[PDB]
Amino acid sequence: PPDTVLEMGAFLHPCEGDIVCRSINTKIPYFNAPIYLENKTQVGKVDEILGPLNEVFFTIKCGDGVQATSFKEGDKFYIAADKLLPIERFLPKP
Amino acid sequence: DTSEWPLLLKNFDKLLVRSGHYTPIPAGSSPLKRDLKSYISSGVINLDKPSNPSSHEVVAWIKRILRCEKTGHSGTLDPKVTGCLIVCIDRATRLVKSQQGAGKEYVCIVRLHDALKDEKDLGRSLENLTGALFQRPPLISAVKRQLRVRTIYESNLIEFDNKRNLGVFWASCEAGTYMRTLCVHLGMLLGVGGHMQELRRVRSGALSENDNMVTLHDVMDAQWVYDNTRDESYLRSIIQPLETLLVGYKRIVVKDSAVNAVCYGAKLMIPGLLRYEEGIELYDEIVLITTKGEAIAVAIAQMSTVDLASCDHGVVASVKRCIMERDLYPRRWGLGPVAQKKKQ
Amino acid sequence: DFVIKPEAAGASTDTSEWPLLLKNFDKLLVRSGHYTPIPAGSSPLKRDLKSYISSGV
Amino acid sequence: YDNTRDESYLRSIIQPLETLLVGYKRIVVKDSAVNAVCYGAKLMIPGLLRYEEGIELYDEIVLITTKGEAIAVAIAQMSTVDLASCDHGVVASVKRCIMERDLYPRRWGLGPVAQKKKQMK
Amino acid sequence: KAPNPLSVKKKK
Amino acid sequence: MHLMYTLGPDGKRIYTLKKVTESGEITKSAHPARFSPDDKYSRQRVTLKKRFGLVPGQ
Amino acid sequence: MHLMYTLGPDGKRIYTLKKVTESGEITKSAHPARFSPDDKYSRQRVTLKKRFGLVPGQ
Amino acid sequence: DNYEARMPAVLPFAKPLASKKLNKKVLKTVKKASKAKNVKRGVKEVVKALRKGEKGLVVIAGDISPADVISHIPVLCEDHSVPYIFIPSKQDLGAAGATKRPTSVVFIVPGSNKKKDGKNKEEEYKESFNEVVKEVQAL
RNA sequence: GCAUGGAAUAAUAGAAUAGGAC
RNA sequence: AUAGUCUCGUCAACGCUCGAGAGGCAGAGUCUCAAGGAGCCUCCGGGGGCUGUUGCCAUGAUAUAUAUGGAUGAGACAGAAGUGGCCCCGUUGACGAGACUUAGAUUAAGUAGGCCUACCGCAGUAUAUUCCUAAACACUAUGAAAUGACCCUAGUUGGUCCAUGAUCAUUUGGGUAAAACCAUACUGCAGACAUCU
Repeated sequence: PPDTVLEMGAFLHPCEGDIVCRSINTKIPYFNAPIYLENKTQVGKVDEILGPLNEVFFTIKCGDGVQATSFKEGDKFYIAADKLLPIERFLPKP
Repeated sequence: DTSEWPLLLKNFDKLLVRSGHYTPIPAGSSPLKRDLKSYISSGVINLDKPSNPSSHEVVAWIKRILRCEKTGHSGTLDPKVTGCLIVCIDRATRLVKSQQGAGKEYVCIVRLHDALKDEKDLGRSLENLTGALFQRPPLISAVKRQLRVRTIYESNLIEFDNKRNLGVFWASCEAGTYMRTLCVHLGMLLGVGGHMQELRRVRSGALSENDNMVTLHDVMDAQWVYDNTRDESYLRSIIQPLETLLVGYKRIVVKDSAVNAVCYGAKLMIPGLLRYEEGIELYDEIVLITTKGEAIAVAIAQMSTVDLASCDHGVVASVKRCIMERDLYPRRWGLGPVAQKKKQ
Repeated sequence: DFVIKPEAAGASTDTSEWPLLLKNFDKLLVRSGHYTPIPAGSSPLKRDLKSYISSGV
Repeated sequence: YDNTRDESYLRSIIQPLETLLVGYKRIVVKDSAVNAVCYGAKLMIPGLLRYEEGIELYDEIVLITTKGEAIAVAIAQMSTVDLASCDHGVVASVKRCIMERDLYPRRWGLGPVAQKKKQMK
Repeated sequence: KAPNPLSVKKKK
Repeated sequence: MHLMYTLGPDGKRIYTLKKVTESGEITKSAHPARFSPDDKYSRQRVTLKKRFGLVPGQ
Repeated sequence: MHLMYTLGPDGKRIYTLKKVTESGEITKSAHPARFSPDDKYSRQRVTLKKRFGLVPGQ
Repeated sequence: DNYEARMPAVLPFAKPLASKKLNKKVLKTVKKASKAKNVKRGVKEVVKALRKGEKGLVVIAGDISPADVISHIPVLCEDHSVPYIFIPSKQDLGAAGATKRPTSVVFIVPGSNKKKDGKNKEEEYKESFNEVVKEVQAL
């Protein structure tokens, strides 16, 4: 279990059994990083990172026993703080 | 009438004149008036690549057809992609990545798994993903899958059909962008799911589909014509010079006595300079050409406009890549006036 | 053929269209033309964005 | 620029500082002397390339390079005819230095008279 | 996970 | 296949899904025919295009 | 407001009180819009100006 | 009808073009031969039959994009002394060929069916086929 | 992430047996 | 030593819009103000005009309040709260503090060593080789097509592919898996300020 969690994403679309989330946090998660709820309960792993720089979205691949239709709008998804990367890392070097 | 002059001699009167007088050396030829062996060995084919082969397979087929030394291409092509493909032949293979900064342009058909609630959602998402983007290459691509930032400069939704569930859009993008991940990301943001149905590249680098694009059938037919009838016109029609890949570069015209010296690796000096473009910047990638129009080399400028106009001596440019064959022009160095004064 | 001929028609230099602080450069009297340029610095309009903003108005 | 990474709009809205220096009289400095002038040295005859006509005694001038960028705002120490006439002298004194110090390499002390003085020292 | 013998060689 | 095209007044391509444009133009396929290296019909195509002058060399 | 202007033939401003000039051109407002540093609407303005090519440097 | 629609899409090398009575004769000819199962459909089948050496009439669709799909066929027909005619419609040629999909090229050879019913159908077919190929060679 | 595994040849990080030259 | 440049904190003098508040800007909450009402006339229940240079709200700002403005806004709570959200005049001279230099601006083909060597510039070669086999993609050969083939809790006409070759087999054989650049090792070419009238 993670020691601390941070507000990663907000529920947007349940499409194709995966959770689409607006990235509330300002840093980019690891690929296949575990996504938790605030009681530190693992809901799934990060599957895809997409969207422009101003509005980053990410798609969580749900774990087994979790269904995408069960969530509602405004839900929050949490990640351990070790699984983050700065946005300037992916930007081209000067 | 200089706007009708071909290849890198187009609009040559706009170049600032450093020294208007020289004596011609009867060596070399115009790129369109070369001998056929040197024409094929410096050729570039803008090709309509079909769907089912691979890019490497198509390049290998062209290599087999022309019986040339080597062929090469440059692009992160997905499989089953028709359209613009630049195949460089022999010497021109050193210029496969010369126009990487020009970007590319695709026309893509995206297939949506479910019908949208409203038609303008696809257009809103298409203008949403225009700009910098986070992309990971697909598993089909040979490169490693890492998250990169790639820029889609422009996009336009040409057509969209809900009943057919098919959307045609034109996208202008930076080199290294994948339309497959673009269609996937569109399918996630519409929330219905989607993927890439068809892909065609309508512009690659400097050349587009309008710039003398030929098929593989034309290449085989022209090779057969030259083999059986010894007629070069069709082979010269399908095959473009490498100077087509060097357009958009700032040009410096070199005296004929300095062409071989540059081919031997020397720096270009002020006495070798004849004409130059306006606004040449320091550390800028330029092309050294000659008066006949054939490109000597791709160089890096060591002077700006004021020093190109006013200075009497010094390094004008340094050769980054050499294109011209060595000893094509006769070596004429060591005969200069101040050089003879220094030798004496 | 299309060959740049000796003494052909070409554009001479015109410093009136040159950018800021280089305009009318021929009007300056010439002390010496014999010098060795150093490949350093940049044009004011061709700076990198950090140096362009840091030198901007 | 923050989100799209395009720089053309920032380059459109922002002008170079040399737009403020158009009305000044220009003196062109050799690239070897640029760093010395940035370090506070008085510009002399060997560093001079070009001088604008109409320069008077104790006049506001701008020292510029061949790339058109502004080194400093200076006070002229000889007129135009004195610039043409003499072979040794001081031509300017830096009032305000605009250029960064080590933008150009340090090429002072490399010359016939300079190395002769160094050797005799 | 190692360089090829023809990739790196001792100087003559 | 699905992608079709028509020639514009300028000469550049216009890409569409419909087989027939609303203006009455008949759209053509935007994908080239498949190619096989082991093909023995260069002479026929060269001759037939030569009788009509469609050969790019002529 | 009262200070109005029209763009001249050479590209310079001409000031007047009149809402419509003699030729019939509708005058513009010489005063710029209010600004706040907490303006959170840069994205919408950039998007709408990019739809029509009104961004400087485009 | 279908001619007025398909005429602007014809390729430049599509010679000779049949007129209306010849159009209807060729289409009824293809329909009768496909009922007699003497028809080969598609580019590959016609090319393979021409290399095999059977003799008959060739009917080529006139609106083929890209043209290369039918570019090699008329000269190959001339190499085997085999007459050919162009119809500017491919949908009509496919529909006459007893298939729903369009068919670019149709090759009709007598006596390609081992069935006796097909032989009787070809015997009834032969007069119209001879008249059509005579009108083709008249052009 | 770029065609997998085996056999032979070559090189290598080398270690050893039998020997010279110094 | 002397002198100059950059980044600063204090004093004195001189001018100006005369300079830290019960101040202003930006932002959040609540409330008020927009002829949205009323009465007359009309033209075809609706529409237009008038009373209406009116009414409502704010402002005495060097100020016509019979005035000037009103959402591309104003006022009260608020003389509050907050500022750890921002702003509150310039020039000259002197002093003090941390620094960087003390600069005469070189080079018409290089650098370092013992005539030679190595590095430097450019163009090449190799970055394991041969055989068998596994896998992917596509072609080709053979037999199968319009009552064509495939998919979906499945249809008043569903969707996709399809003679421009779909979907199954059968083995028929060959093809593709590059190119560019960096690094390493080796080979070769020259020491080039460009006459040519």
